[PDB]
Amino acid sequence: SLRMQHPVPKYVEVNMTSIPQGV
Amino acid sequence: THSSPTATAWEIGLYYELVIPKHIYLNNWNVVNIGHLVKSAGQLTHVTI
Amino acid sequence: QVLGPVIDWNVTQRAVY
Ligand SMILES: *[C@@H]1O[C@H](CO)[C@@H](O[C@@H]2O[C@H](CO)[C@@H](O)[C@H](O)[C@H]2NC(C)=O)[C@H](O)[C@H]1NC(C)=O
Ligand SMILES: *[C@@H]1O[C@H](CO)[C@@H](O[C@@H]2O[C@H](CO)[C@@H](O)[C@H](O)[C@H]2NC(C)=O)[C@H](O)[C@H]1NC(C)=O
Repeated sequence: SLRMQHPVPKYVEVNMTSIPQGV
Repeated sequence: THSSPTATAWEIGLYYELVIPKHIYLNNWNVVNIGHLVKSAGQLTHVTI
Repeated sequence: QVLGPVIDWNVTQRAVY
């Protein structure tokens, strides 16, 4: 007997935008 | 000013203050300063305009 | 007396892959 856990790929989309002058 | 059992009379003094506008502004936003972090000669520093 | 850093609030410039 030998139980194991194999990792399987995935992903989450992340958009980013700027803030001119930090305002 | 007069008080009978069948008749009365009163006077009231009202004073009004009317603001006359010069300009009216309708579409407005509030500013929120966030700034920027800077790591300098070991020290972390928050910088703002 | 050295020149110091520059900041311009550009996110794209600081992307790490
Ligand atoms: C969120 O965006 C990700 C991008 O990583 C989407 O991932 C894709 O999903 C499909 C299945 O519908 C896969 O066939 C693709 O290979 C994935 N693309 C990749 C890894 O670039 C994901 O579907 C999106 N999620 C939602 C809930 O819309
Ligand atoms: C913000 O940063 C990005 C990345 O440094 C700049 O976009 C690049 O602009 C040059 C031309 O100046 C192009 O040759 C590159 O292909 C661009 N790279 C990418 C990933 O788009 C951008 O010009 C900077 N400034 C502003 C105001 O957005």
